[PDB]
Amino acid sequence: PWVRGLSSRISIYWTIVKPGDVLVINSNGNLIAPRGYFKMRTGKSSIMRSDAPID
Amino acid sequence: GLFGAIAGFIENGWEGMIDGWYGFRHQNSEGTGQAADLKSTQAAIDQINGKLNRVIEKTNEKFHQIEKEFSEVEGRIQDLEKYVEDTKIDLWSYNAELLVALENQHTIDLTDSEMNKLFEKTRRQLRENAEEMGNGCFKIYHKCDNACIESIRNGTYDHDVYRDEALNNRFQ
Ligand SMILES: *[C@@H]1O[C@H](CO)[C@@H](O[C@@H]2O[C@H](CO)[C@@H](O[C@@H]3O[C@H](CO)[C@@H](O)[C@H](O)[C@@H]3O)[C@H](O)[C@H]2NC(C)=O)[C@H](O)[C@H]1NC(C)=O
Ligand SMILES: *[C@@H]1O[C@H](CO)[C@@H](O[C@@H]2O[C@H](CO)[C@@H](O)[C@H](O)[C@H]2NC(C)=O)[C@H](O)[C@H]1NC(C)=O
Repeated sequence: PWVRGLSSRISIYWTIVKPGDVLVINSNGNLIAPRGYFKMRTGKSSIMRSDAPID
Repeated sequence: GLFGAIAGFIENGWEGMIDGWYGFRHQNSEGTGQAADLKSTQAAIDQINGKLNRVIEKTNEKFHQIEKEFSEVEGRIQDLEKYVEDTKIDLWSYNAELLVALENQHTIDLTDSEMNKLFEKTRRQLRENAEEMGNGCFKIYHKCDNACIESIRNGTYDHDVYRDEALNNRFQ
């Protein structure tokens, strides 16, 4: 279905690369390349769905 | 409670004792007055303190908690997510409702003990010179001034001094 002009879509995937591992991307059409990597801290962070004003 | 002083052999309680939780009321040759007994009003408040303090520290700090509300129908993985939490919840609620119910019953019975404790502290001091009427009241069997009432309440009564005076009033 039509959305913002288009009826095409993109489907989003992820892949984690471990230290010492290696990424290898391979395609012959339809790739939405990444540009780099996000860092991966891991700790007590999280998300909430509110509507209440921050004070 | 268990010991059956409060709401028991002590008809009811003094709404006009405002410096303590347990105490004495006299009628003597010199008139009519009242004092709190502190030692016992402390030890009753001191357990409740600990007890409260014990009930409190305690706060669930973990760990990236799972999502709990849901904006789709997803069947199984969700069905579990909810049932995990739904179940947990019922547990704590019980876990709670038991604690309060338990604690109280005890808080109520320990405060009762403290009274009966102070009743028997007195009884043993007045070794022979009085008799329990059973409404939480003694009938001392001699003449006792404000200086002798206040000497009973501050631990320093001397059964032997008013001994002879006591026995004649009882028996003859
Ligand atoms: C296959 O059929 C579907 C519909 O079943 C087609 O999608 C429809 O495409 C039309 C033509 O662009 C869309 O019309 C648009 O209407 C919006 C209304 O707000 C307006 O902004 C535009 O001016 C435009 O005319 C329509 O939205 C869309 N329908 C649905 C349900 O998404 C599709 O084009 C067909 N594809 C092929 C290859 O035949
Ligand atoms: C606890 O209170 C009593 C009752 O009033 C106090 O009695 C005094 O005791 C001394 C002898 O120990 C006497 O000089 C007087 O009869 C009392 N003085 C006053 C001002 O009332 C007493 O201070 C306390 N008991 C003890 C053993 O220290």
